[PDB]
Amino acid sequence: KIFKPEELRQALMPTLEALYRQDPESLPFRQPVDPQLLGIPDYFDIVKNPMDLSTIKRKLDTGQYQEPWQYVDDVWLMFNNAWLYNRKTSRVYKFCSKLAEVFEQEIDPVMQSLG
Ligand SMILES: COc1ccc(CCc2nc3cc(-c4c(C)noc4C)ccn3c2NC2CCCCC2)cc1Cl
Repeated sequence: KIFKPEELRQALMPTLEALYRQDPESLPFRQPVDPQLLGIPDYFDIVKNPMDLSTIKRKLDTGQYQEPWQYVDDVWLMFNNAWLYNRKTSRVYKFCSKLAEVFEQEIDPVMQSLG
């Protein structure tokens, strides 16, 4: 099944917007983790493939997804990176858990509509 870039954008960008709408939970995710700025040199030792909302948005805007499960994969890579690196008591970790609940609800009917 072929998917057009604008078809993927029209279907999937509302689910990304739903994540941006989460406040405070989306705030640490709207831009890439910056280890130099945050003083965490070990970050890229642990997270070999960073992902964040702005990079997913750019990938959707520049047609880098050929199928919707590639978009889902990048959202879940965001989540898994954050659960992996951050302590379970931290804001980032608990915010990640909230985004995953939101995303699960938003993406389900959209994947049905795509087929
Ligand atoms: C309201 O929320 C917060 C407010 C302040 C803080 C401390 C500063 C801070 N700590 C992180 C951690 C990650 C991260 C992720 C994600 N995965 O691993 C790591 C590591 C990313 C950004 N951080 C930032 N910068 C801020 C976030 C908020 C908007 C502007 C930039 C924490 C949070 Cl929660």
